[PDB]
Amino acid sequence: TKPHVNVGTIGHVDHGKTTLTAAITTVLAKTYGGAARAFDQIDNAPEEKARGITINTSHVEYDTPTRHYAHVDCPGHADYVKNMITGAAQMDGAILVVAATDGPMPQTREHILLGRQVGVPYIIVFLNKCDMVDDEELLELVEMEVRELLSQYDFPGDDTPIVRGSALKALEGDAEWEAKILELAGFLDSYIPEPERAIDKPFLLPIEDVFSISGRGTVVTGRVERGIIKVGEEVEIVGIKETQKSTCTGVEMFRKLLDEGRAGENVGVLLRGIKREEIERGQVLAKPGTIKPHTKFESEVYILSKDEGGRHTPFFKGYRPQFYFRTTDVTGTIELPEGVEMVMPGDNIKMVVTLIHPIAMDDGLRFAIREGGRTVGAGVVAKVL
Ligand SMILES: Nc1nc2c(ncn2[C@@H]2O[C@H](COP(=O)(O)OP(=O)(O)O)[C@@H](O)[C@H]2O)c(=O)[nH]1
Ligand SMILES: CCCn1nnnc1NC(=O)c1cccc(Cl)c1
Ligand SMILES: [Mg+2]
Repeated sequence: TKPHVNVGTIGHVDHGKTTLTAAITTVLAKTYGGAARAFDQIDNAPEEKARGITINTSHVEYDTPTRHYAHVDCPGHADYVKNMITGAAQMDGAILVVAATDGPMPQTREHILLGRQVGVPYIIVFLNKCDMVDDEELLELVEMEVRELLSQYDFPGDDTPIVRGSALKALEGDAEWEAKILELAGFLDSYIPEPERAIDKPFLLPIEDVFSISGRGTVVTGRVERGIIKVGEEVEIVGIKETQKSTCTGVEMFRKLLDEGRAGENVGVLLRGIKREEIERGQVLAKPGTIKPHTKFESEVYILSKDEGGRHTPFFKGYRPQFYFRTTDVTGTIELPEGVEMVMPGDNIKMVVTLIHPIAMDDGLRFAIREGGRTVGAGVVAKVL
C-alpha cells in the first residue's frame, strides 16, 4: 500500500528518545490515524536475540499520510552499538535527539560516528526539552554545535533539519508542542527520500546451489535479492575468483520455465558457457559492472560476550577467523586500530579485514565472524578498500 521506512531514535541517555517515540505514535495517531503507545510500554524494552546476540529493543510503528514507519528505540548505549551493527532492520534514517539543556554529549557523538560507520544514510535532529529553555540564543548555539558535530562525521550539518520541540509537553497534550512533533514527521516524510524497492535495484542473486541439468547445462540456484534477471540478459559471476561473464539462457521455478526471475523469488538461472567447476561457494550473479569483488575492507564489528555464547579469551593481531558473507565462510586476517593490542568478549571495534579470497561487496554489507561454525562476532563493512 505505502512505502515502508526504517527509522529510530538515537542520542545520549536521558535526552528523551523514549518520550519522543511515545509522542510520535500518540500525536500521529490522533492527527492521521494509528495506535498511540505510552512511554512506559516503549521504555520497558523487551530483550530480543538473533544468533546469540542479546539486545534490549523496542519496536513501534506509526503512519504519516504517505508513509508507514518501523521505528526502533533502545534503553542503553550498549544496545544501540549492538542494534546498529547487528540488528534486524537497517535504518533508512535516524532521529538524533539532543536535549537543549545539556547539548551534545559523548553518546551523541558515538551514535553519529556509528551511524556513519554502519551506513545510516540520513539524520534528522529533534532538539528536545525546549520547554526548559526560554533564551532563544542558547537554542541557536546548541543547534550550531550539533551541525558542527554532524559535519565532523561527513553528514551535511548545515542542511540537516533541526526541530525545536518538547517530547514531554507534546505527549501531555499541549497543541503548540504537538505541532512540533508534526513538523518532525514532515521532515521524516520530506528529507528521507522514498526507499528504492528491491525490484528497482540492479540484479543480484547469491548462489546457494549448483547443478548440471541434462541437456541444458549449469544451473545456479538462490533467492533473487534485488532486481530482475530476464532470459537473454548478460550477467557477471563475482567473488572468490576473477569475475566471469555469461548469458542467462533460462529461469526455472520448480518445474515452470519463466522468461524472468524477480526479487524475492527462489529460482534457478541457466548460464551459457559455464561449467559446474567454475562456480564456487560465496559467489553472486550480478547485473554486469554493478558490484565489484574486494578482499580488504574497514568494518565496525561487535564481538559476542561469554554469555552470548562467544569466546572466553581475547584475540590479538594474528587472529584469522571465518568471515561469513551471505552463504559461506571466508578466512581473513585483521588489523587493529592504533593503541589496541587486544579485543575482549563484548567489545566493539573498528577493524580492517583482509580476506584470502575476494567477495562481492558494497559498503553496508553485513557479516558474521565464526570459529569452526559457531558465531563469535558480527559486523558491517564501513568502507571497501
Ligand atoms: N522538560 C522536559 N523533560 C523531558 C522531555 N522529554 C523527556 N523528558 C524527561 O527526561 C527524562 C528522560 O527521558 P527519556 O525519554 O527516558 O530519555 P531517553 O533516556 O533518551 O529514553 C524523563 O524524566 C522525561 O520525562 C521534554 O521535552 N521536556
Ligand atoms: C566460541 C568458539 C570460539 N571459542 N570458544 N572458546 N574459545 C574459543 N576460541 C579459542 O579458544 C582460540 C583458540 C586458539 C587460538 C585462538 Cl586466537 C582462540
Ligand atoms: Mg530510553
